[PDB]
Amino acid sequence: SMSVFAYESSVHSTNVLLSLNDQRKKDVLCDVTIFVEGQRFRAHRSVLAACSSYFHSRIVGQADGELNITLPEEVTVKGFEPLIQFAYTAKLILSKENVDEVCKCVEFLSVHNIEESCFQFLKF
Amino acid sequence: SVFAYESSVHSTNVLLSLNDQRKKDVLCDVTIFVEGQRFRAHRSVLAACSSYFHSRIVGQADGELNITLPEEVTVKGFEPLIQFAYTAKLILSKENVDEVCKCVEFLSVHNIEESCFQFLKF
Repeated sequence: SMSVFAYESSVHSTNVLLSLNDQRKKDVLCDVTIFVEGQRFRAHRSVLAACSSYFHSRIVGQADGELNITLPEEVTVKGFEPLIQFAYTAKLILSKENVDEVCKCVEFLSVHNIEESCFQFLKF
Repeated sequence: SVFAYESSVHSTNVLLSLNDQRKKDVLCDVTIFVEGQRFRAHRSVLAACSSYFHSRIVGQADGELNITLPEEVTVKGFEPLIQFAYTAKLILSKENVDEVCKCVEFLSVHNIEESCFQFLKF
């Protein structure tokens, strides 16, 4: 019973994610370092938790300062890098060289599994 | 690119999760005091959305950050904007329109002309 005028922006969530990706790439305002085959990746724990049940479990209730997470040897840079890029851009690209590793990393880090999707194109 | 997937919902889903964290006060890293009332957020999101906050966030220490907004900023005007930041929806009302318009200017590079919404007061 109060008059209201509401705006829903179709660009805002995309624009926030673009800004979070720029922070990640330029290593500013991030708060977690992920070690993958010993190589350093920077991210925001809030975004990793939103995007991966594996990371969420390693992030709940941790200390307030910089956090370090080491992923085990099952996770390669080849399979992980396309996925952190999907988390921050909404776009996932798989190459002939990395498709197997990425599929393995999706299953390892998330509740999803893309093997059966990729399998549908095996014959043509 | 043997396979390429583009998700039209992913950015919305990440923002939904950030909003849930904000409201439940988990995985946040900045407190904002507005008329003394406590709000929680992620400095990364505030810096992405507000030039005022960005200037008060970059280069600060890694631990918890605390920002006190001055008396110019009212809860009435600020709360609809933090809600827009975290949800992409801005609700203007008869009661809040002038204050929200003032806080937009105060906090960001944008402007909303209050004169264009005075019909909310009819």
